[PDB]
Amino acid sequence: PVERPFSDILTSIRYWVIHSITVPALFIAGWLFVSTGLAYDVFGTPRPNEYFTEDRQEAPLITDRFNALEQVKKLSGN
Amino acid sequence: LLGVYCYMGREWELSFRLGMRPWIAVAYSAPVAAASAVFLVYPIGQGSFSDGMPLGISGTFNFMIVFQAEHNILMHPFHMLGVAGVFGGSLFSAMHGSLVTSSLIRYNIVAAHGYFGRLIFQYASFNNSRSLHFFLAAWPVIGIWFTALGLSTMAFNLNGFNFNQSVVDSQGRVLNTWADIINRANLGMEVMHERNAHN
Amino acid sequence: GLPWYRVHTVVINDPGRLISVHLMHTALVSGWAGSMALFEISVFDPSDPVLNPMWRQGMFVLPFMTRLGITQSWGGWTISGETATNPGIWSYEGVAAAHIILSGALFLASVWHWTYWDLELFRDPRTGKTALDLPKIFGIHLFLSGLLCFGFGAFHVTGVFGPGIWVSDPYGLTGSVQPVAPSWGADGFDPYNPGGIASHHIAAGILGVLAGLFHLCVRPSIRLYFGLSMGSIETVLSSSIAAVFWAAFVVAGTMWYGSAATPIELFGPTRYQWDQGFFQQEIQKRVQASLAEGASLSDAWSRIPEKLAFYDYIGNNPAKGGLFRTGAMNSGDGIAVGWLGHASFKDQEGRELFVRRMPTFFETFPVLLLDKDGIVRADVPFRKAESKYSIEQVGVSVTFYGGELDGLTFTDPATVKKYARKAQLGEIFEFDRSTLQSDGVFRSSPRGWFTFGHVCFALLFFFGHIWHGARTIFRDVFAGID
Amino acid sequence: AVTPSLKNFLGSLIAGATVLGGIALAITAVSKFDK
Amino acid sequence: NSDFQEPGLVTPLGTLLRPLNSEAGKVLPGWGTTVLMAVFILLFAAFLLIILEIYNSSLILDDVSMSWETLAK
Amino acid sequence: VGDVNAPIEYAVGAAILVSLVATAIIPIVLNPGQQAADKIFNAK
Amino acid sequence: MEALVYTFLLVGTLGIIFFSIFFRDPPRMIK
Amino acid sequence: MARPNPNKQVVELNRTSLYWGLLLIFVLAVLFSSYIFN
Amino acid sequence: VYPIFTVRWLAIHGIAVPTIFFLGAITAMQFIQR
Amino acid sequence: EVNIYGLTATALFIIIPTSFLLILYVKTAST
Amino acid sequence: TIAIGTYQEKRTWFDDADDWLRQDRFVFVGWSGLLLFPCAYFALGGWLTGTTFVTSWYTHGLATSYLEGCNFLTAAVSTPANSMAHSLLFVWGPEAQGDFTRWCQLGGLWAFVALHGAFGLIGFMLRQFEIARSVNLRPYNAIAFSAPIAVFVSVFLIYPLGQSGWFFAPSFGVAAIFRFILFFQGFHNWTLNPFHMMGVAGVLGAALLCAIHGATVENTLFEDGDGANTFRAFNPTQAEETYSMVTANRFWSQIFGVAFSNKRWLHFFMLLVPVTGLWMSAIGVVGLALNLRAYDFVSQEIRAAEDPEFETFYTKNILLNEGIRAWMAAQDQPHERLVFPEEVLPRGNAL
Ligand code: CLA
Ligand code: CLA
Ligand code: CLA
Ligand code: CLA
Ligand SMILES: CC(C)=CCC/C(C)=C/CC/C(C)=C/CC/C(C)=C/CC/C(C)=C/CC/C(C)=C/CC/C(C)=C/CC/C(C)=C/CC/C(C)=C/CC1=CC(=O)C(C)=C(C)C1=O
Ligand SMILES: CCCCCCCCCCCCCCCC(=O)OC[C@H](COP(=O)(O)OC[C@@H](O)CO)OC(=O)CCCCCCCCCCCCCCC
Ligand SMILES: CC1=C(/C=C/C(C)=C/C=C/C(C)=C/C=C/C=C(C)/C=C/C=C(C)/C=C/C2=C(C)CCCC2(C)C)C(C)(C)CCC1
Ligand SMILES: CC1=C(/C=C/C(C)=C/C=C/C(C)=C/C=C/C=C(C)/C=C/C=C(C)/C=C/C2=C(C)CCCC2(C)C)C(C)(C)CCC1
Ligand SMILES: CC1=C(C)C(=O)C(CC[C@](C)(O)CCC[C@H](C)CCC[C@H](C)CCCC(C)C)=C(C)C1=O
Ligand SMILES: [Fe+2]
Repeated sequence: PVERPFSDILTSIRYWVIHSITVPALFIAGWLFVSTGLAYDVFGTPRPNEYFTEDRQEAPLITDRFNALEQVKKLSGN
Repeated sequence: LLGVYCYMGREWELSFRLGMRPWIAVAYSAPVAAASAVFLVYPIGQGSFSDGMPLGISGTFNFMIVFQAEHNILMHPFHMLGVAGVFGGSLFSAMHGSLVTSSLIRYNIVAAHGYFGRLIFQYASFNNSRSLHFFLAAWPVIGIWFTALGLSTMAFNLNGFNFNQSVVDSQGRVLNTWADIINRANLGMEVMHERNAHN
Repeated sequence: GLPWYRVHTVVINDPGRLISVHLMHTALVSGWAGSMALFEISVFDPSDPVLNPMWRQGMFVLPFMTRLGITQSWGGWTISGETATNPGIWSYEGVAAAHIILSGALFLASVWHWTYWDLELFRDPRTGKTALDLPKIFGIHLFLSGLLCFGFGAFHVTGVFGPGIWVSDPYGLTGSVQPVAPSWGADGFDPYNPGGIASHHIAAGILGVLAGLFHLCVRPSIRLYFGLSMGSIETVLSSSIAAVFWAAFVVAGTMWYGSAATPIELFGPTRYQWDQGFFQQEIQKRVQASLAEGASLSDAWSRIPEKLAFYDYIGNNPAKGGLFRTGAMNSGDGIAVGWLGHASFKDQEGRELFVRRMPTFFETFPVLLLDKDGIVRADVPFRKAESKYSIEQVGVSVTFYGGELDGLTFTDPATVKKYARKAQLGEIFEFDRSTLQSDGVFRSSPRGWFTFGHVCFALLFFFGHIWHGARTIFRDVFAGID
Repeated sequence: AVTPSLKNFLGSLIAGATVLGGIALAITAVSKFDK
Repeated sequence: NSDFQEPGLVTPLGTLLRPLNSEAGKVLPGWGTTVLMAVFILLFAAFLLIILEIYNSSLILDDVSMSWETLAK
Repeated sequence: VGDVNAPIEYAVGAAILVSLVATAIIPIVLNPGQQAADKIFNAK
Repeated sequence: MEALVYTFLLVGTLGIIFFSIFFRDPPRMIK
Repeated sequence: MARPNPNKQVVELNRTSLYWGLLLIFVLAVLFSSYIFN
Repeated sequence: VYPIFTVRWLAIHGIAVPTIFFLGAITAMQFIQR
Repeated sequence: EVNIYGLTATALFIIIPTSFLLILYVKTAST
Repeated sequence: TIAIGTYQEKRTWFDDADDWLRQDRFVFVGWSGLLLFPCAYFALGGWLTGTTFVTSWYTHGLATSYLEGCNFLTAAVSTPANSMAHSLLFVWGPEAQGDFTRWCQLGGLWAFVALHGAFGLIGFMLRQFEIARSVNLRPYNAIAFSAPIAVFVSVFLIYPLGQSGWFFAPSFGVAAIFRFILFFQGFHNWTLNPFHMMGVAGVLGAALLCAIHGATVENTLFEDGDGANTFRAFNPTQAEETYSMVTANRFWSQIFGVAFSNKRWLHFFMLLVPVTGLWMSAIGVVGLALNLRAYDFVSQEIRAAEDPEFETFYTKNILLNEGIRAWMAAQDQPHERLVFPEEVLPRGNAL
């Protein structure tokens, strides 16, 4: 009930035992997230070779509000 | 220019004649350095006094626009530091005034410190009344020194940053970034400024 | 020794002086309304209601009077261009005189209440000190406001006893004051449907009454009484400031974006109609239908009314203007006098060309004659610049259909260039520029001025709300007491 | 008729109610645990 | 001061309206009726959201058209 | 196309260096603040 | 006419500045 | 004409306030005159 | 001193975990041939 | 005489606040 | 009669909640915390996620992300396309229809960040009020923060609401803000508007006051320490002030001409300057939102058009604005589909 000082945890053994095996897991998770290609699929960012579609050779344009979903699906080539 | 330099000297002279400490001239050096840069060092680097700042308002605006056209000042780190210094000075002035006025009751630093420590965390940062005022005096002065040095360096024409065509996909095509739009604006500005065909 | 900005706080305790002060302010505002009505009526010119409506002459308060039923005038004219025979008591001049008389009576009442400040009505039986029962007073005032709202909704707007309100067709071509039957379905919530107004002024009205009754029969809880400092008279000030803040944004938004309570035929068109090609698209559809039905191009283009062509002109866009470009719109680009007609540009090859209309943002925009495929085919050099495609070279020619210049054609490059630069702004018009000495810079319609002023006031009132609420919550600290 | 947009709006209302209820339950439970 | 500096002026309208300005400071015990206020506030917020989305084209209803064209009913 | 050239060996090598440098300096920066907050607290 | 107005406004500003500099009330509150 | 109001103070304006007000009004006029005249 | 899962724990972890994840992501992005 | 309305606006803005402040100063200085 | 004081009734759930929320811990949650922490956290998270992964290829035709190869200065969270005029861009709204990938592609992340950030500012102001009430101090920090919140509200919500759509609001980034500044310099002549002039004066005066006050206080300290450094010759529990007001007053009354003689007035002036400057700037941008711009100086334009041989810096500024507009609108506004031939582009060679 006193919010133990940071020094106490700094010298603890369980703290280090947990963190030294946990943090590397997060780092590798991020590395695999952006390496396996999941980021492009998840966030819709096109790959370097997908910017210009075969039938389109210029920046896209939405030019539509209530059908923006189909417009974006067509422009992206998916 | 001579008058402002001798004003700088007179500040120290009077400070010494009264028993005060002599470090107000150091603070005043920032605006003096900036004025000296803009009015004397830029023309020397460029080679003519026509490149100085006209003594007016629209003249100052044209001055700024011509820099943004020629040297891309906005992306120079020193101008960023100057903007940061000015904004931080305004912030600190406003907030110091607010806390001091609130504390003064018909305690000056030990009362408002409790408020500040729990408002935005950051306990025991400026608990000494002297360190706080020194920080106030130091931030904007350093910012202005850096921006003046940046203008002086631009006088000898290195440049601001340049990220034009920094992103390219496969096959060699170029994808535009915001820097490219800034560069288009600068290109139009520069083309408009130059007369070239002069009769 | 009160400073200059704490002077009026001397009235913060005695209610009688507060009553007198509020009466004085009410009298001032009523007098302003009357004086502006008289001035605007003195400056108004009712000759031409097509090419010289109210919104071209910088009128501000006249449309508000016209929006609720006031049409005729004592001079014999009407806002619709006809002639009045029986103006009656209720006309523009009558309304102005009534407002002035009200201002004077309120001033006399104000001075009376200022003289007699100590009345028994302002002292409670217990503790013998001045006090106001704020919850019960609020109940009474809310009851009255709700009753008035119901009356207005069910007697004036609906037309069962009153004249009604202004209703017009979508394109602002034929409008007038009519009764408005209520609409209860989901179609009663879109602000472009007039019915949704009347229903509201009924429904909410009833609720108002009910609310007031409650507020007159149930005392507030102790915890709420002390939490909101309901015994003080500055909390109510903060609440009222916040309410007017909110209302200012509501009204400004509805004026800018257009609604059924701000017809385009009284305040002028909005910028979003120019941006989306509303009137242009309507005219094109009508002309195409006329051609399909079978008729000559001149006949098809000679049937559209002049008002519809007037609405499609960028000079009427409220967006384009200046903060310091003072005066009415009629003093910016001259008073309109006629419609030349639709200008069609055709090059030597034979394909028709169209001029790229100027967007709202651009203060100055180059003229670009481009055909139906969207590819530029002619244009004018910036200023004495090298030319590859030019009006002189491509040799485009302009023909006029309908309007005054019906059936004429031009080939001189100077005239073609002039008419292209004129058409880039929209429908070509004729402007008399020698009466008002118009400079040549566009001005904003009443819509923009209203929105700007009320938004600025709303922000300042937000600051006022913050300040007064802070000074109410921190009463003891501010006063330097326990 | 119930258009899909209206269904999505009612779903959003339900989600907001759920979030507010969750926050209220969290504060209540923690306060009861500590007092 | 005595009774806040002696009694004030008395007028027929003042006597008539005195009852409406007598019980100043009276309150109910506990929280009274705050829960009803909370429920009504929530309902009003829902109504405001509905109208805001209707006028912003984020909630398209079958009957409403949301354009100037509705003036030609 | 858009794959990562470097292998996972460097991934783990850098993970070890950038994971045990941030989990041991996050309490050292906050220690002054937590030590002074208690002094400020329970006093006024 | 505009030039005279501008000159008058500038002269007035300078005059107020001078009067504030030289005819200020003494600062005896704290000194 | 009924009874003197106990709540009646008098406004006070020291010289520094007057100088500040004059400076403010003159500076605003200097800034805005050109725009007003166009 | 004994109890855990306090406000401070949640506050620090919430900004700590995503920071490490994004640092790993950016470090991986660095080694892309484009 | 160009922009008579502008000249009147400038004169009023320069006179009314100035007169108000000066009257206030003379009134208070009597204390 | 039955009188009553304060808190003389049975305890309730509200009492327990209030007791827990207003404790003394490393982080002060308070009632305003419930609104501040989630909103601010989500705003920051959204900004970082947008700047790291999401792109603006389908809205502006740009590439702005670390995954696409952008620096800290060029990455940003771009605004939604102009077709989405003023839609709030909910994930469940008619535009996205519940698809997260398409929601990110269309640009609803900007609206997410903006709305949650505005509510975070409101929560922060309420937090300041709560702290001030708890520790019994007058709330001046509330107004000092009311200035920047007003500026943010104006720029990021009222300006787009008057224009075509969200497309013209600032994009959260550095190069985006530079583009915004140049865009106003080109189209509105924002530098000539008096309100920005007043704001500039206010900000520069605030910096000047900060610097001068710091220098004067640090150069007039009393001798209350043997050590060469004056920082350790002080404790928070001091009785008197650490600097001589009389000496500084005389110094600045002999150098400049006018000097302060009241601490409260001095610090209140410090508070007053920047707030007024930023408020005036906010009013100026509010005016600009309706295209009510100070651009004309009609007399100068008429005189210049009458005869070419009359040039002032104002005319040169007008020409520079024309150049900016003509040369930047080509790619700044893709939805307009503008193609200016090189013949028509303004250039100084043709004057
Ligand atoms: C919000 C309320 C409002 C609105 C929207 C309008 C709108 C309008 N009025 Mg009305 N008017 C109003 C209130 C309002 N007025 C009031 C309260 C009065 C009583 C004085 C008048 C008296 C009045 C007259 C007598 C006339 C108008 C006219 C006009 C039209 C011309 C544009 C204009 O106002 O000038 C442009 C506005 C400005 C130049 C003001 C700029 C605003 C800045 C922010 C003020 C800055 C002040 C600054 C701090 C100090 C500067 C000092 C400097 C002068 C030295 C327009 C339709 C004219 C018209 O067309 O009638 C046919 C006209 O002749 N009005
Ligand atoms: C319903 C509206 C309302 C009401 C009844 C009050 C009433 C009051 N206010 Mg509040 N206030 C309001 C709105 C309101 N205010 C708003 C919107 C703001 C934000 C700008 C403020 C900001 C404010 C501050 C900062 C302070 C007050 C103070 C006061 C008190 C003294 C009046 C004063 O300033 O001295 C009289 C003022 C003058 C004689 C100066 C008038 C000169 C003005 C600035 C220019 C001319 C105005 C023009 C002729 C008319 C404009 C009309 C426009 C509103 C449409 C009084 C109880 C003061 C107080 O006692 O609190 C401690 C105080 O310090 N108010
Ligand atoms: C206090 C914290 C807080 C606040 C103020 C907001 C505020 C906001 N969020 Mg955020 N959000 C939060 C927490 C918060 N959120 C959390 C914790 C999450 C994670 C789960 C999210 C996830 C999130 C997403 C993913 C999105 C938002 C969005 C929004 C905006 C739309 C609000 C809306 O319509 O939602 C719903 C609001 C309500 C329903 C209001 C409550 C009214 C209740 C339900 C009344 C109920 C009474 C009664 C039963 C109704 C009767 C009618 C009918 C049922 C018969 C708004 C700015 C959206 C946005 O604008 O992004 C662009 C968006 O896309 N938020
Ligand atoms: C001497 C040069 C100069 C100076 C000093 C100024 C001064 C100013 N200009 Mg600029 N301007 C100039 C020249 C200059 N101008 C020129 C030549 C141009 C070209 C036309 C412009 C174009 C321009 C534009 C387009 C705008 C300005 C604006 C402003 C004002 C900025 C107000 C502010 O701080 O808002 C910035 C502060 C905020 C928005 C508050 C947000 C704070 C949030 C809550 C913090 C978020 C938390 C964060 C994540 C924490 C991280 C902290 C970390 C960074 C350490 C200020 C008065 C702006 C303005 O005020 O307009 C109203 C504006 O929009 N100016
Ligand atoms: C022909 C001619 C004449 C040519 C002139 C042409 C021309 C261009 C004219 C000028 C036009 C002109 C006036 C333009 C400016 C117009 C303009 C933009 C006005 C802005 C006005 C406005 C309302 C802005 C809002 C913001 C605002 C209020 C800003 C205030 C700015 C301001 C006054 C800043 C303070 C400046 C200043 C020097 C302060 C120093 C204070 C000082 C002496 C402190 C010293 C000090 C420190 C201590 O620590 C202690 C302890 C003591 C004791 C002490 O003393
Ligand atoms: C109860 C929610 C629990 C948390 C859910 C997960 C949250 C994280 C979401 C990440 C994005 C993933 C996509 C979700 C989006 C999604 O997949 O929605 C989909 C869902 C249903 O749409 P459908 O896919 O059925 O629509 C398909 C077609 O029929 C559309 O025409 O939409 C809703 O009903 C609303 C859901 C709100 C979900 C957000 C919860 C927060 C609501 C706002 C709270 C405001 C509080 C204000 C307090 C004052
Ligand atoms: C007593 C009486 C009478 C008469 C009366 C009268 C005739 C009155 C009048 C009155 C009037 C005739 C009034 C007026 C008023 C006015 C006003 C009150 C105004 C105001 C204004 C303002 C306030 C403004 C403001 C502004 C401006 C300027 C613009 C914008 C900005 C601002 C907002 C600042 C008789 C014998 C018959 C009978 C018995 C009773
Ligand atoms: C998804 C999403 C969400 C949420 C989110 C979040 C919540 C996020 C967060 C996020 C985060 C939380 C992030 C973070 C990040 C971080 C970072 C990214 C960092 C970085 C750093 C750096 C980069 C550094 C650098 C440096 C230093 C400082 C040291 C040394 C030096 C140098 C300079 C190198 C939701 C569902 C609601 C909705 C939708 C969207
Ligand atoms: C003594 C004691 C303390 C001091 C304590 O912190 C806790 C943990 C409660 C909680 C998990 O923090 C509950 C947090 C939930 C919170 C109510 C959600 C809404 C408010 C914020 C979103 C919380 C995060 C704020 C943080 C980011 C500063 C318990 C159980 C204890 O017994
Ligand atoms: Fe200080």
